[PDB]
Amino acid sequence: MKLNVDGLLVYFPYDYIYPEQFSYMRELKRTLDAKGHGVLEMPSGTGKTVSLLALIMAYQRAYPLEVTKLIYCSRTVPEIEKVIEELRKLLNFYEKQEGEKLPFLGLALSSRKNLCIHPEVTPLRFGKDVDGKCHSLTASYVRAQYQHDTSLPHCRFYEEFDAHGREVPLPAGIYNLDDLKALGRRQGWCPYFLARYSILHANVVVYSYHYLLDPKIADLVSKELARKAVVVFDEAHNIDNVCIDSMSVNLTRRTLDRCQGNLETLQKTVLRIKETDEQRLRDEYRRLVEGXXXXXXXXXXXXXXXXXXXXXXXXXXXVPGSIRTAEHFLGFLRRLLEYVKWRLRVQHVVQESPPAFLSGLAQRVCIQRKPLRFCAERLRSLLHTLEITDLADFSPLTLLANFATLVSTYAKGFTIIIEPFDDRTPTIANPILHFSCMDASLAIKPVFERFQSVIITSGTLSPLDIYPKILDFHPVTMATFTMTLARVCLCPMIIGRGNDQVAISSKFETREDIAVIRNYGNLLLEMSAVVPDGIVAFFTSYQYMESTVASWYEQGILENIQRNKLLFIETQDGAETSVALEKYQEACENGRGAILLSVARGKVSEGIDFVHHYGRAVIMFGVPYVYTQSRILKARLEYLRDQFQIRENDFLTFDAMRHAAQCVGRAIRGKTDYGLMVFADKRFARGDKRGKLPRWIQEHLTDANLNLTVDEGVQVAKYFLRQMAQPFHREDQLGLSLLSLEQLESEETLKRIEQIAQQL
Amino acid sequence: XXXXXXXXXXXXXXXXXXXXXXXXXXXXXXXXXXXGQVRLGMMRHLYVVVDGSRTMEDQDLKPNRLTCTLKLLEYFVEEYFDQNPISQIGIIVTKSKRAEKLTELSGNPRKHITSLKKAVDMTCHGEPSLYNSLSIAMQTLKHMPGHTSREVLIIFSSLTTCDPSNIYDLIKTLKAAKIRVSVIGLSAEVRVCTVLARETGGTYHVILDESHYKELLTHHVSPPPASSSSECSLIRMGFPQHTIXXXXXXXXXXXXXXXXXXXXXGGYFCPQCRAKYCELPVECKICGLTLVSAPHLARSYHHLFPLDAFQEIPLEEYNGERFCYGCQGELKDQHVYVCAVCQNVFCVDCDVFVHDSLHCCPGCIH
Amino acid sequence: ANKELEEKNRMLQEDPVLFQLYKDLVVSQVISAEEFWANRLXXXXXXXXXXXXXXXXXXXXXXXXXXXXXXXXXSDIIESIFRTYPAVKMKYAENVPHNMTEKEFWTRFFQSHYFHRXXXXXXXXXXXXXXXXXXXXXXXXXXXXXXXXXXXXXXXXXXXXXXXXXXXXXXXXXXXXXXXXENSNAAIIKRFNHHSAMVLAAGLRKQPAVKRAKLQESIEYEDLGXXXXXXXIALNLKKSDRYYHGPTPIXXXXXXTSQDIINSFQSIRQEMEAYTPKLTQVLSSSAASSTITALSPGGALMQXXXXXXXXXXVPNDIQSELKHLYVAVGELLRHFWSCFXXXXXXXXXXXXXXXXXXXXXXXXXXXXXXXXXXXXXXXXXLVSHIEEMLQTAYNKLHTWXXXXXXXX
Ligand code: SF4
Ligand SMILES: [Zn+2]
Ligand SMILES: [Zn+2]
Ligand SMILES: [Zn+2]
Repeated sequence: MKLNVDGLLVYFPYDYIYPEQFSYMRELKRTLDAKGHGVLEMPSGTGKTVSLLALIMAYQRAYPLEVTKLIYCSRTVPEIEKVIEELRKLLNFYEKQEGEKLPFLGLALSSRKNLCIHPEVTPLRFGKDVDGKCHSLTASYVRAQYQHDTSLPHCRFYEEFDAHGREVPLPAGIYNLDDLKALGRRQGWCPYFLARYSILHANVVVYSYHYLLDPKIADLVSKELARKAVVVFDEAHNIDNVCIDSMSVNLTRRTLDRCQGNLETLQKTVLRIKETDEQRLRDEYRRLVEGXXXXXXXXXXXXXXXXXXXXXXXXXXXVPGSIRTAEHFLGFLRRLLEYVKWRLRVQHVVQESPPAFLSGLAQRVCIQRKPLRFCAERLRSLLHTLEITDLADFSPLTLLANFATLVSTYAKGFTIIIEPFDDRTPTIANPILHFSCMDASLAIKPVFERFQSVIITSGTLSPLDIYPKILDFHPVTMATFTMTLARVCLCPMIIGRGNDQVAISSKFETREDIAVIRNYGNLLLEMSAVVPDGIVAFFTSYQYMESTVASWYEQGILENIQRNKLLFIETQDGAETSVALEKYQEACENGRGAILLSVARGKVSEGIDFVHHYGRAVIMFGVPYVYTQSRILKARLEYLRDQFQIRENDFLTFDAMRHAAQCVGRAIRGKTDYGLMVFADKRFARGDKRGKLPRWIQEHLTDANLNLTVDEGVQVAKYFLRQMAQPFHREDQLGLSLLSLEQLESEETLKRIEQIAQQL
Repeated sequence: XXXXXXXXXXXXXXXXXXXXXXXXXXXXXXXXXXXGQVRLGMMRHLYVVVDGSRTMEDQDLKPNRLTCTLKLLEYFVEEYFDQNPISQIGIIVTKSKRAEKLTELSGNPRKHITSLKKAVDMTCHGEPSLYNSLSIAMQTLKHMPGHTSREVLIIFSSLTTCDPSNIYDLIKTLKAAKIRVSVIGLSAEVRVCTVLARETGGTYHVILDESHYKELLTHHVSPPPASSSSECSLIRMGFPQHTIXXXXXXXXXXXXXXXXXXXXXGGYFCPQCRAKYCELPVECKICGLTLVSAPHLARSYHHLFPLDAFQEIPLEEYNGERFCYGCQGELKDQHVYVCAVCQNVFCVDCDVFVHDSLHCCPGCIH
Repeated sequence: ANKELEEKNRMLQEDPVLFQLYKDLVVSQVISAEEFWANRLXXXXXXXXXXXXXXXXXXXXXXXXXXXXXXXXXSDIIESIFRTYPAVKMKYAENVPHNMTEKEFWTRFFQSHYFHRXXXXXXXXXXXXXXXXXXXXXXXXXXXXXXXXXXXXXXXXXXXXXXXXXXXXXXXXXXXXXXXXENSNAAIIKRFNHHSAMVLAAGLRKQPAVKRAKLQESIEYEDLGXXXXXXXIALNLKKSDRYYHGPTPIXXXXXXTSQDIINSFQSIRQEMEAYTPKLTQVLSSSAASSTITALSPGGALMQXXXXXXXXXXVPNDIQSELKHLYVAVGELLRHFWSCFXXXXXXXXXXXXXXXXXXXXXXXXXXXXXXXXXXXXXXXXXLVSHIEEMLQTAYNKLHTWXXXXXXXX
């Protein structure tokens, strides 16, 4: 539908919109006029991906100067597939309207799990083993040995892509992972390296977060592309958690024992290759002395492992010290390994700053700072040198070498915390070593430096006052869009009152209180007896879901929940969860009642979305606090007190509410979807915790619904479902919660859309 | 706990009257009726599937749901045989994951209402079974002839739809067997009944009150319009005259009956097989002919040349015809209703009477 | 197999009137037993057209007691366990005498994995629990998620999954820390996952296509597209005057020439001017006396009607005779007019019509024999209605014969 969004025509790929839609489109015109970042909040009602891709395609169709390339970033591979197919719908609409005058290269991109063909690599199930066999079958040196012989191993895909495939760009076709694999089958190529080679020619690229924010993966979108690039994150609550997962490094005693075995293996390899060859070691010493390890770096496609984990602006251009002879570098890694192993021997929890660890190094095993920076460059050049094949075998030592880089680079923001035993362990032999970071800003800092205008957008983000206060961030637009409705469409209730008038809570900190778990089971039973077609029940921790569903069996509850609906409990297997989800979705459609109870942290509620009739009543059990984790929490909170200015009790409440309202706000797809969404404990009524739920849920949280009983909540659920199971046809929306062609041109509608959207 | 503050007062003498009048006016509503000049399914083997679930015993209605549902089905059988005479009804109670053909497909209200008066006394144990109930309704409704709009009405309450097999192959079969299934639902919307209703061709509805549930069953009394799929055949019909004992039984034919009977002297014959039937209309028990007295075709002629809308105007508005053209009375209220063709004057009583019972404008006859 | 015999018998027993009929037709030498039981298919599909699927609490509906180790006789429970756990089915194939009884076998059935939801080395259900674990590992390893096409693929819902090396939350799955109660609670989780999976699979009897299907389903919105309304074929009647004067035959309606309109308007405008005699003009008394003479029971308008002279002489046993006769001739004409109507122009249906002709002629012989054995008692009670029905069967048979011989 041909929108006027105050400067430009926009072909919306549906012949109807919401008003929330056009408010979002106004504010995103605002963010792309002035080159600034902006944080938006469209709730899950609209097609925010639909709108988002529509306006970015409108700018790229209308302005070939300011915006070169869209980099969408959605976090899970099914969301990659969804965003590609909505882009494909919009191109099909775009080509219905005009004809085959498209040229538009949509492109997904994930990994060698999902773009490899070869029938000996394909039956591997893991990412590192697929990377190892792809490093076996092609390299910089195995490819040359095949190039001057015949029977040496090769893929036939990368070789044929090397033969012809690097001169024909992909003509204007929006490609999924499946379509791209099919084109790799067709002419006979690698679609992995085709996708990476065709990053340069695309207009929309849709990959994951860790393919952009990791400094040791994202070396594939250069500066000149980034100066006119628009990056759009999507579902971006845990950006700070992605950063802290993206730069912290964990060392384990098993990692160090396999590092010792690796060190002996590489010592034997240096001995036998010293018996074999000498001339390329002379060339090694040349390209260390002469250059800065870039001699054979021009032809480097599959010879690249994970790069140096320092950021793009803190790397150096000097010569690697005393390291040069590989015998002495094995001695260097030997010293570093034995010192970190001796440091890990301490049988109490020890927190250090990284300069204290560097001084303990530089005093007690004589290793200085700059040869400890260049350890990543040295191990990558050495491991390229000695022709060795299966790099999965060398996963620990590279880890250790990469750990060395971080210890020798960053200070005052990061923290080296040593644990002799974990929290749920105590006194079992797992001494681990978190080089943990707590600057969230030091991983998105080159993302704001390089890129023009990055757009954090999610359905839930609250409060918006804190994402500039964590990410070292100053946006143009800080927008919240109010859910305008012609029908209530949702009701949140805070069931914080047992049927015995017992205060429902989780104050006990996972050590079971009996009557509260009793009232949780009573809530689940009676809400099962009311709600149709699938109830989703998020607990706090898997130990707590474990303990709760344990004491729902010895206590006589869970058979009654069986009598009403079919349970599908969760486990932390990767395949058992998928089978329980599949049976849960085959039981919401074959008549019976299905109820999926999970944990509000894991992968069950990150990508796997619950649409019109899969979850009607999202039961958020408890307030999700990170309670199991170590002094990483205390140290990140001490950091946010000190060098940012964010309180203890402010950040804990913010984190708990972003997880709770993250897991709740998936139930609703459109305006014609209705989701009961209950919150079950009293703490969600206490003003600060309720104050950090998003605006489109606080708008429909009535003071009567605030602190309901179990049975009052059940009767509100019954009245909700009965008032909201009637024919709510399209003719009930054209006034309020929908807009036609000609309902847009009225300036009264423009006054309405001015009144809907607000800023912070 | 403080509803007592709902009573305001401005002058307090007629202001409590205004609050009471606002409440008494907000405690009532009007129906929504639809008109169509479209083909209707007038021979109509409808087949009622009631729950006998555990959720029938819930007390959301003023008696438990079984009793209210069964009372309105007694009213439903009454009005459906009062309005469509050719058609038939069959009643299945669905109980304990199994389905029970409680009253076979017949066309007289005595047996059905007798069986519902019996079925007040039941137990309602177990979970229902939509598979087996649609299987029994399909099994009887395979072999009715193709011009019959074969319809099933599932008054369905519970949520666990405990089938013993796959119920999407039934919906594909019933899609191909051109049956039509409509579900009236209690307390919720269930996805499977929604797919069943939107795919077989029917309509799904959920219940607020007594009055809304009466409106839904009244909506399913009338013959629903046909798809582009149902056969438009020409059923061979028989019109047997009534025959008393000929001339004081001078060479009569003394029979018992044809379905505890006495000695029948005379009555209704059949023009195909020459049997003896007491009551008309009855499908021929030994021939397959359908026997019609033919006001039973005239009892449902109003569906074919239907009514129109009354132009409803409340105000005074030019009325030089002060009296009701219906029954010659004054219009002491502010609602005047004027027809389309003749454009005479009618009041509210004549409105409800013409549009519900007499089914014709008294002006357009003249 | 002697199935049919047992059916026709069971019926005859339960249905003595039908038995009667069966005798009055087969035993009376009119038709043969095989034909009668052959074309009389009217029964149920199965015991309930299916069974009762295991809803849930198949171990906890009337738990461990047909009144722990109480009695075990409930049919729903044993059939639902027979469907639900095929390991218990194979165990019932094995250890059923052959040295245990249902008391001891079901007492060894309320053991773990089945009633207590445990996981330990135990009695005779241990290998059955191991086979159930192998079935779970076959569903997880030899099988996977079928609709992992665009969602629900929980193993690979992360594009870059690594080991526990370079991460933050690497202490997720711990190879250490295996307790007793914790492993029991994980066992309860696994047994309920398997229990609900077996319920859903027992109630369900035995590529870019699926992926684009799930993508196009989860993307779309019901609001922003097309509507949901099927059609309504417009019935615009052509000739509605055929409805206005309906199936009433044309009465003699000949109003004469329109001169009479003017004459009658003149005479009745003159007539209704001078008016109201009330005493004089209304009734002469002789007309009233003749009217009372007429409405008296021997005059005109008293039609000598509502007489209804009946023949109630020997009621009861003749009524029983006529019940037998109308049941029998109803079955005969049932078969006749059921196969008769459409000619069904082939040789099998014509052969069934010839068998119907033979049954018809012998039916007429048996009806004449029954009339001779019945009506020769006290000389009353015309049975000639049954002879009218059978004479019309005779007539349709000869008329069809002449019609098909014209159609030769
Ligand atoms: S080179 Fe291509 S085909 Fe060979 S393993 Fe790598 S991705 Fe697979
Ligand atoms: Zn007949
Ligand atoms: Zn009129
Ligand atoms: Zn009137």
